[PDB]
Amino acid sequence: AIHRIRITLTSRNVKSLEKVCADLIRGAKEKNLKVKGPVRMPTKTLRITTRKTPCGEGSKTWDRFQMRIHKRLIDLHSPSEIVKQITSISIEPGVEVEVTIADA
Amino acid sequence: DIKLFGKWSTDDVQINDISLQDYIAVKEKYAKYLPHSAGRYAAKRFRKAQCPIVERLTNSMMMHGRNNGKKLMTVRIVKHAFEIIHLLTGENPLQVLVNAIINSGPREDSTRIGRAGTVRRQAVDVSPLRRVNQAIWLLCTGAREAAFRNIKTIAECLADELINAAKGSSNSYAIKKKDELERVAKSNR
Amino acid sequence: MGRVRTKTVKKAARVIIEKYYTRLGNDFHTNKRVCEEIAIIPSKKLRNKIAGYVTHLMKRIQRGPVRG
Amino acid sequence: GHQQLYWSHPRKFGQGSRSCRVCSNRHGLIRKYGLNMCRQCFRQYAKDIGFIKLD
Amino acid sequence: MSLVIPEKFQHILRVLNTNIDGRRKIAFAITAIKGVGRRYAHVVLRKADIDLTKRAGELTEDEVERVITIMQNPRQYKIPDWFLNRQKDVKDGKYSQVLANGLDNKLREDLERLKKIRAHRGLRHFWGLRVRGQHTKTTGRRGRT
Amino acid sequence: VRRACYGVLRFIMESGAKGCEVVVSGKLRGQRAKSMKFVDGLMIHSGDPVNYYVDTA
Amino acid sequence: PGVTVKDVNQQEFVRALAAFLKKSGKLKVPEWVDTVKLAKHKELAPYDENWFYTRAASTARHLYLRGGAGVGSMTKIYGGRQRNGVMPSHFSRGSKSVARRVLQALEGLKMVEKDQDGGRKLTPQGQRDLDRIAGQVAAANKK
Amino acid sequence: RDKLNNLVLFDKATYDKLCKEVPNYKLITPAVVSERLKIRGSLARAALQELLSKGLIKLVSKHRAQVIYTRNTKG
Amino acid sequence: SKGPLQSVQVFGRKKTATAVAHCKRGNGLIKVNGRPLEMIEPRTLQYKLLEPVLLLGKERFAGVDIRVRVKGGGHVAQIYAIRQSISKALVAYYQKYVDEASKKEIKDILIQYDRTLLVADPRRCESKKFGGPGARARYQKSYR
Amino acid sequence: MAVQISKKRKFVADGIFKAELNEFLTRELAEDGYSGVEVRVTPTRTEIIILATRTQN
RNA sequence: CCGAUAACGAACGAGACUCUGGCAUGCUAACUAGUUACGCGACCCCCGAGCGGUCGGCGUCCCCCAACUUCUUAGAGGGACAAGUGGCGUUCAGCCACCCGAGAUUGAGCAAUAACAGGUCUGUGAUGCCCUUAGAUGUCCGGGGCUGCACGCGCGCUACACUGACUGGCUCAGCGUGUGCCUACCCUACGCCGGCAGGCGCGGGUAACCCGUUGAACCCCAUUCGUGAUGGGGAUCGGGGAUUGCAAUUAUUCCCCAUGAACGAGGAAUUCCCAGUAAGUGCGGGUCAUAAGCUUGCGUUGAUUAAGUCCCUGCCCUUUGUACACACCGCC
Ligand SMILES: [Mg+2]
Ligand SMILES: [Mg+2]
Repeated sequence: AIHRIRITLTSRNVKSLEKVCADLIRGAKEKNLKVKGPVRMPTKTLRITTRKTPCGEGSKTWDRFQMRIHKRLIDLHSPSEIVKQITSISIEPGVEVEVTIADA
Repeated sequence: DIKLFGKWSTDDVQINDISLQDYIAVKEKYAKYLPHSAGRYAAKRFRKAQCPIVERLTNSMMMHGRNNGKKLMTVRIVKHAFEIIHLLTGENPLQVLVNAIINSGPREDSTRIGRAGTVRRQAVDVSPLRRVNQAIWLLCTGAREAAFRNIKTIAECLADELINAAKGSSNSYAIKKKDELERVAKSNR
Repeated sequence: MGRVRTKTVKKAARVIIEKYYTRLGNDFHTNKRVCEEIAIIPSKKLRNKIAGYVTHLMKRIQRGPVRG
Repeated sequence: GHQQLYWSHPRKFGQGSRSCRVCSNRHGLIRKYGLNMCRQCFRQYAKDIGFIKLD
Repeated sequence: MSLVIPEKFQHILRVLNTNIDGRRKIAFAITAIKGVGRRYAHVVLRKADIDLTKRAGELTEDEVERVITIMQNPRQYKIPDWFLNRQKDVKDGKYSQVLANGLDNKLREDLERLKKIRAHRGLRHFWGLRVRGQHTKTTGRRGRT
Repeated sequence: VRRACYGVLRFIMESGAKGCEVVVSGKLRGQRAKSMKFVDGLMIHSGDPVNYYVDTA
Repeated sequence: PGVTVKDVNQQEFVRALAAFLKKSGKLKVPEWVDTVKLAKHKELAPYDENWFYTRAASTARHLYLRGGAGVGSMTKIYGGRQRNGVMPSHFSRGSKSVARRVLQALEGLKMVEKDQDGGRKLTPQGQRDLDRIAGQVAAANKK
Repeated sequence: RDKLNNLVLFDKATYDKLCKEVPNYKLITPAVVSERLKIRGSLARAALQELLSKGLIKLVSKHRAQVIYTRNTKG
Repeated sequence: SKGPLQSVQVFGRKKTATAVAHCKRGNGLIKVNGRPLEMIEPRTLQYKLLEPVLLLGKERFAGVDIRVRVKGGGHVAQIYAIRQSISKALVAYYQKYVDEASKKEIKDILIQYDRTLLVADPRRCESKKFGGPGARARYQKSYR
Repeated sequence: MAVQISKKRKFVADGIFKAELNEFLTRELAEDGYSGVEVRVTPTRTEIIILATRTQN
């Protein structure tokens, strides 16, 4: 065996993130695994407001850099063993994966 | 019928001049339970007319820094004051308000850029919409100034300001500045 | 005020109206679906500005000889 | 001097404890998110790091 | 009952070496004594078990002398040690509380104590400048011009 | 500097591009600094599309 | 016609229970009640002599609404505004020994007990009293 | 117009004036009686609720800031 | 006699303050946050919350039981959220369970008195810019 | 766990590594026609691609 | 942009673009989000209600042991275009009002040719030239200084009070952060001690999992005060106690008890501003071992006036005059 895996994907761009979510859950349907839906966690936005000038002379202009971090949770819960059935990651650069057992 | 503040039916009040009949909002369409509505009254020109005048006085009564957002306090002062003028005159408080508004709005003024003798140069009669706006502001300033450093509270000082304005005794600050503006306009004809 | 159509929206409408006169009507919603398959418009906000002008020109071409 | 006083004075905290990872300067440090990067160097490497100007 | 003024009403009392207005509240009249604040006044009357809602002038004379001796003797009437002024005296270490011109000459005594040893605080008190280390670039100019 | 910039600009246009711009700034000729700019083809400067339509070095 | 404390006026309820605790002299009251300030950010001691019965009445009303609140959560509930003199105003929590002792006395009155996790909640007897006082204050308000 | 020096406590010459002519006009509030009888105003709030207990004066508003009273109905 | 599954959940929002009204077929009972409608903090503004029941009568609320929850916003924005939520829940209740002839004759009264009871106010806030202390106010400038 | 670092600081450090590597490849391979760097990172191991015009040097 | 048109074909900028806000009871989902339904509790009822009411009390991903996505989250999509009507307009470009509509002008980012002897060599292993280089202008260490005060100016905070202050109760937010390569320095629930600042042990959280339903402030509801430099104001100053650091004196910060100074709405002038705006009001981040009167963002309450003009200060286009071209701060 009985297995249950929590899979999380954390990236920066929605373009590759929706692609890696779609095809990973698409292979599971061909493998007849029971899959929980994509849990779109709230976005972590890293905001930094730094003065544009490197000297300190001017009209007090600031620069606002925003970094977007998006996380999805996908549960692969088949009644039988799961690990040997899915040993392929098929990932692309820009998205970070993490495999978690049900105990962890 | 709408029972503003729970009482004071608005179907008996009336405006005694047609120039302000269509710009005061005491009518049944603009008869409201409470003078508190965020109806976006500054989105476009000629939209403060349909705003209820009881709400308009509440808006103008918060000024002088310490009171710029507090509307719950302003509504409760208006609630106290309208009950007070009802206790002191025996008629509808709204009828007192309409009498005060008409009798406070100056009907003429003066404004130029060229050489001016005393204040301004040329006399110009005012609009009905400016009549109401100047009336409410003059009443609010009269109440505030009288109540600034005396033991009488805002509800009482606002009460005697509108009561003296409804009758007319040259004691209301609104009618006092009204007569001053009319005299200056007459000189600047 | 501030609703004048630029060269891109106007010229695209003039190109596609007279080439696809048979496929166009006077409805904003109908014409905006026509422009999708006959014109690769990268932005939705561009295509419904174009189609709104497409109906406007169609209302004139139904009466008189437009320059198109 | 010798080994006992060349670096004896404590620098476990404060501005003098922290220097920039690029320009080695002790001013304008952006320590947020563990950047430890210069105020101006951050503007230089923002695009390559992943921070972008959205608004 | 909001009755008329008592016959034995002192419009201005005289406690220690200062007068206190009887036309105000009792807890806000004894604040006029040097050394007594609003917090000190509002706990000594609690420990004297006197009515707060009555004004200062209608206090009976035996109550008044009772309040004086309670405030003059704080250490023996359950007043906390963290409530005094001259806690841990520089002279003798005892925890006292002074409420008269003796406060003024204790301030003078501490002043000449700082001046005699001529500490940094003592010297700046001699010159009339600040002592708590604040800036003198722009402020404090009212007393100079 | 004038000849080298022409060779680089022609090399970029020959390899296939919509446009190219090169700016050389510094102490050219005399003591006082100058900035010589050489632009050809199409070159936008504003908005979002500049992020993925030009390469800047 | 069952009556809940959630169905009455909270200001009238907190006053009614305060007098209830005043008349039943089982509340453990410390020796510095007349001296200390209820909050670090409050300049003066409260006017009412029975302010401890006021705090106990208030916190018993809050424990009915939600539990698990310790000293830190309670002092935030009673927090307010600190003027700081010339500095701009800030938010400062109230006294900790005040909130701790008020809850401590409630174990003696057998109406608040601790949880398996942190914080404390009401006993079934306390839930009985907190709604019984609600019933009498609802009938008094009605008639 | 320099200082009010109002009456913190009553005297006989003003207490009777409170008892006979104050509950006779339409609008009685602690501010109005304080300025009319030159009493303080804290004494005004206390005395008004004393007349409330005597029942010869009717309360209407009862607010922390604006508490309003009135004379009894005649007729 | 005991017909279940007659429930409509309709929410109304105003200035970041969200309130969801759970309407059900039951006796006359109006409660928000588990408290009665009259037992609410802004007693000065209670007439605003009593406006929806005043404009339509208690007969329309007789077979209606509403339980409202508020999970964000401010004091009066809570009021403006709830008063829109109750009316929107009522008209949706009449829209799905009875004929919309009754829905029209209850909707036209609310829309003519205050359209905020049916359409939420779209304005929320604005962002402070780095030229001043506020969204539009700029810092005091000096020349000498 | 506490051994692992938070995602907020992890993605920042990833940008730190990419910028540091890009600068180093620029300085070391300046005359070599270095163009850019791409990182293909997996938990088992990472891989670095040096986009360059003249690979024989 | 339409139209004329010695021009035609173009290019950049503007627009378009990206992000953000507002409607989607439409779709995908959610035990790190909840809502209904059901079953246990716990209490108030009991005259009896009984599907009565309430609970952030517990359960139904403690996988066969509920459903659902409205509320919450975030992706895919729609939706708004001068689209419809009337008037105006060369009836073209477009303009005005209105119905229906969530919205008929949401705010920002980016932002052209050319230029300034504008600012930065004190951001850099960016750097030319000059200077110093061992009694160093390198570097380290100790102390002081950058704080210093007859005075002037600038940005702000606090107030001058009763639309208030004090005391008690009530009762609602959203950004965002939180344990570290070097690098030592985290965010803190709960229990106990103390009056407070604080201390001691259990823990949790590398985080929609814990802090945290961020029980914020303002405001609201009651008390006292009562037109006085008063219970407004807390400046200056004494004594005492803790925390951070190796070091607190020139007081780091915080607490308590003491004093209660000017200040009664401020001349000439002058700043900013049009709708969720000003203003009131607090909360995060940056700085930080210690810390905000600074700044950067967030949230609550929420208006008055105006939908115009070139009068003042300026800007753009055309014509015009010029003895100006370092360009009227010119020339003479
Ligand atoms: Mg006093
Ligand atoms: Mg643009």
